Amino acid sequence: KTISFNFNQFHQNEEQLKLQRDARISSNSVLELTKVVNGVPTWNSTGRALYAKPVQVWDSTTGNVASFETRFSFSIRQPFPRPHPADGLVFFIAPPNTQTGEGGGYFGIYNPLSPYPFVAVEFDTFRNTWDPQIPHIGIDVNSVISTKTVPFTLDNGGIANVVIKYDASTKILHVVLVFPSLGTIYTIADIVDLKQVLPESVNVGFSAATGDPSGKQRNATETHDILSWSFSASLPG
Amino acid sequence: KTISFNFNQFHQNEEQLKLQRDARISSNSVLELTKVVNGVPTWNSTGRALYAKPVQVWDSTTGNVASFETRFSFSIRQPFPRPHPADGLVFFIAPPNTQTGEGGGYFGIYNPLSPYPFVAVEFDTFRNTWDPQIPHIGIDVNSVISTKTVPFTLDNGGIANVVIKYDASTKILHVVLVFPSLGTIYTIADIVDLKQVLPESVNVGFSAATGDPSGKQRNATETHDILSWSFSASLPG
Ligand SMILES: *[C@@H]1O[C@H](CO)[C@@H](O[C@@H]2O[C@H](CO)[C@@H](O)[C@H](O)[C@H]2NC(C)=O)[C@H](O[C@@H]2O[C@@H](C)[C@@H](O)[C@@H](O)[C@@H]2O)[C@H]1NC(C)=O
Ligand SMILES: *[C@@H]1O[C@H](CO)[C@@H](O[C@@H]2O[C@H](CO)[C@@H](O)[C@H](O)[C@H]2NC(C)=O)[C@H](O[C@@H]2O[C@@H](C)[C@@H](O)[C@@H](O)[C@@H]2O)[C@H]1NC(C)=O
Ligand SMILES: *[C@@H]1O[C@H](CO)[C@@H](O[C@@H]2O[C@H](CO)[C@@H](O)[C@H](O)[C@H]2NC(C)=O)[C@H](O[C@@H]2O[C@@H](C)[C@@H](O)[C@@H](O)[C@@H]2O)[C@H]1NC(C)=O
Ligand SMILES: *[C@@H]1O[C@H](CO)[C@@H](O[C@H]2O[C@H](CO)[C@@H](O)[C@H](O)[C@H]2NC(C)=O)[C@H](O[C@@H]2O[C@@H](C)[C@@H](O)[C@@H](O)[C@@H]2O)[C@H]1NC(C)=O
Ligand SMILES: OC[C@H]1O[C@H](O[C@H]2[C@@H](O)[C@@H](CO)O[C@@H](O[C@H]3[C@H](O)[C@@H](O)[C@@H](O)O[C@@H]3CO)[C@@H]2O)[C@H](O)[C@@H](O)[C@H]1O
Ligand SMILES: OC[C@H]1O[C@H](O[C@H]2[C@@H](O)[C@@H](CO)O[C@@H](O[C@H]3[C@H](O)[C@@H](O)[C@@H](O)O[C@@H]3CO)[C@@H]2O)[C@H](O)[C@@H](O)[C@H]1O
Ligand SMILES: [Ca+2]
Ligand SMILES: [Ca+2]
Ligand SMILES: [Mn+2]
Ligand SMILES: [Mn+2]
Repeated sequence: KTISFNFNQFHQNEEQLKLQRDARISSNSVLELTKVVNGVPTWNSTGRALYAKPVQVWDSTTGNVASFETRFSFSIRQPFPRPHPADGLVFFIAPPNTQTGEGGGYFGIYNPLSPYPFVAVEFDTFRNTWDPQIPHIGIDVNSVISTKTVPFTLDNGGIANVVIKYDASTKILHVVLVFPSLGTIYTIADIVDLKQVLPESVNVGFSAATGDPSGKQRNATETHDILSWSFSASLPG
Repeated sequence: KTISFNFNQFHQNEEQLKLQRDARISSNSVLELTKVVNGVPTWNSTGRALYAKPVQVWDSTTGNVASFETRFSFSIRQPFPRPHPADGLVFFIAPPNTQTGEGGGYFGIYNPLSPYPFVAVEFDTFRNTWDPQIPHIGIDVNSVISTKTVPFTLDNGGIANVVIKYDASTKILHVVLVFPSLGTIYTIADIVDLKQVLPESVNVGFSAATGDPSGKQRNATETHDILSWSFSASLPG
C-alpha cells in the first residue's frame, strides 16, 4: 500500500509519536531530542523520537521493496565552540520496539550489547576515532562507521533543510542538506538494499546525543532540534 | 590527477570557454546560451558553451573512472506564457570537438545524422512526444529520452542552484535543483557507467535551445542564462 504522515509542528504530548529518554517537545512547538535546561544544552544527554506506528518497507510475499521520501528541518546550536561540540543527530530506520542504545558517538542507535540492524543518515559534529573531519553527513548501515561521508559547514543555530529519498528500483539512497540562510547545498548518495538489512516492518525516527561523561567535558554539547517532519512511503502490492 | 575551474561570472570572450552558434556573453557578465534581442528571447535559437580544455573521465591503462562535482546557477525567464515556452537547457559531457546538433527538443546535443555519445542533465521546459509532464529534470544517456525524470516548478526569471555529483565507486550520478527564493528542493539520481558510454577524454558544458520554426510558434521561447559555474574532477589513475 502507501502510508504517509506529516507534522508541520509538534504539540506537547504528540499521540502520533513515541518520545524516549531525554526527547521532549518544547512549549513553542519544536522537538528537542537532547536536553536543554533554561535555554542551555547539557551534556550526558540522549533522546529519540519514533513514529508511533510501524511502516512496511518491504513485503516478503511479493518480494517488492518500498520507495520513500522524507523531509525535515533541524537546527543545531553550538553555544560552546571550545573544546568541541558533540555529538550530532541522525534519522534512522530500525526494527520496531527497539530501545535507546549507547549515547555519545553512537547517537543512541547502536547497542554494543544487543546490536539491532538499522539504516541511518547522520549529521556528525564530533570526531570519534572512526570519523573523518567534522561536521559531516554520513550514511550508516548497522554501524556508526559510515559507508560514505561528505563534509559540511554548519549554520550555528540556523535552520537546515534535509531531503532523504530512497528509490527501490535503483537502491539509491540520496540525501540533500541545505542551509537556506547560507545558500549552501550538500549532497550524498549510496547504494543500500533495505530488504537485505531490515525486517519487513520498521520504525522511523530521530535520535541525538550530547557529550558523554567519559569525555570529561561538560562543554561537549549542543542542541538537536527538529522543527518539522514529513514522510511518505510506497510499497506496490 | 585533479582538474578544476571556477567562474563566479563570465567575461567578454573568455580564454577557457568555447562558445558555439548563438551562445554569447552579455556585457553584464551572464552567459546567454540562446538569443535575446533587446531584452526579448527569440525562437529558432541554439547555442552551447564548452570548457576550452578536454577533461579525462577515465584512464584505459588503469581502468579507473573519475568522480566529479559541478555546480552552476542558471535562470530561465519565460516572457510568453501562451502557447508554450521551449525548449530548455542541459549540462553535458561529450567527446571532444563536437559540433552543435539539432535544436528544439534536442537541445543542440543530438545530431540524427552523426550521433556521438553524451551524458546529460536536462531542464526540459517543453513537452515533445517522448517527454513526460514538464518542466522536469532528466538524466539522458546518448538519447534525449531520459532514463529517469522528476517534475519541478520553475521560478520564472528567478535564480536556480544546481549541484551535479558523480561518484565513480558507486556509479551514482545525483543532481540537486534548488530555487532559493521559493525554498523548494528537487532531487534525482541514477546509475551511469561513464567508462561504458564515453571516451577517455571529453568536453563538458551547456547547451540550450528555443522553439523550433517547424512548431510555427514564435512565442515558443525563453531565456537560458548561466550565471556561475564551477567544476572539479578526480582521476585516481
Ligand atoms: C567552555 O565554554 C565556556 C563558554 O564559552 C568557555 O569560557 C569562556 O571562555 C572565553 C574565552 O575562551 C572567555 O572570554 C569567557 O569569559 C568564558 N566564559 C565564561 C564566563 O565561562 C570555556 O573556555 C575555557 O575555559 C574557561 C573556564 C576559561 O578558562 C576560558 O579562558 C577558556 O578559554 C570552555 N572551556 C574549554 C575551552 O574547555
Ligand atoms: C533559423 O535560424 C537559422 C540560422 O540560425 C537560419 O538560417 C540562416 O539564415 C540566414 C538569414 O536568412 C542566412 O544568411 C544563413 O545562410 C542561414 N544559415 C543556416 C544556418 O541555414 C534559418 O533560415 C534562414 O532564415 C529564414 C527566415 C529564411 O530566410 C531562410 O531562407 C534562411 O535559410 C532560420 N529559420 C527561420 C525560418 O527563421
Ligand atoms: C504570443 O505572445 C503574445 C505576447 O504575450 C500574446 O499576446 C498577448 O496576449 C494576451 C492574452 O493572451 C493579451 O492580454 C496581451 O495584451 C497580448 N500582448 C500583446 C501585445 O500581444 C499572444 O496572444 C495571442 O495574440 C494576441 C494578439 C491575442 O489575440 C490573444 O488572444 C492571443 O492568444 C501569443 N500568441 C499565441 C498564444 O499564440
Ligand atoms: C548522566 O546522566 C544520568 C541520568 O541518566 C545520571 O544518573 C542518573 O541515572 C542513574 C542510572 O544510570 C540513576 O541511578 C541515578 O539516580 C541518576 N543520577 C542522577 C543524576 O540523579 C548520571 O549521574 C551520575 O551517575 C549516577 C549513577 C549517579 O552516581 C550520579 O550521582 C552521577 O552524577 C549522569 N552522569 C554525570 C557524569 O553527570
Ligand atoms: O568530549 C565528549 C566525547 O566523549 C567521548 O569521546 C572520547 C574522547 O573524549 C577521549 C579523549 O581521549 O576519551 C574517550 O574515553 C577515554 C576514557 O574515558 C579513558 O578512561 C580511557 O579509556 O581512554 C578513553 C579514550 O581516550 C572518550 O570516549 C565520546 O565517545 C564522544 O562521542 C564525545 O561525547
Ligand atoms: O513550438 C516549439 C516546438 O516545435 C517543435 O515541436 C513539434 C510539435 O510542435 C509538432 C506538433 O505536434 O509539430 C512538429 O512539426 C511538425 C511539422 O511542422 C509538420 O510538417 C509535420 O512533419 O508534423 C510535425 C509534427 O510531428 C514540431 O517539430 C519542436 O520539435 C519542439 O522541440 C519545440 O521547439
Ligand atoms: Ca562522532
Ligand atoms: Ca522537450
Ligand atoms: Mn561519523
Ligand atoms: Mn525531457
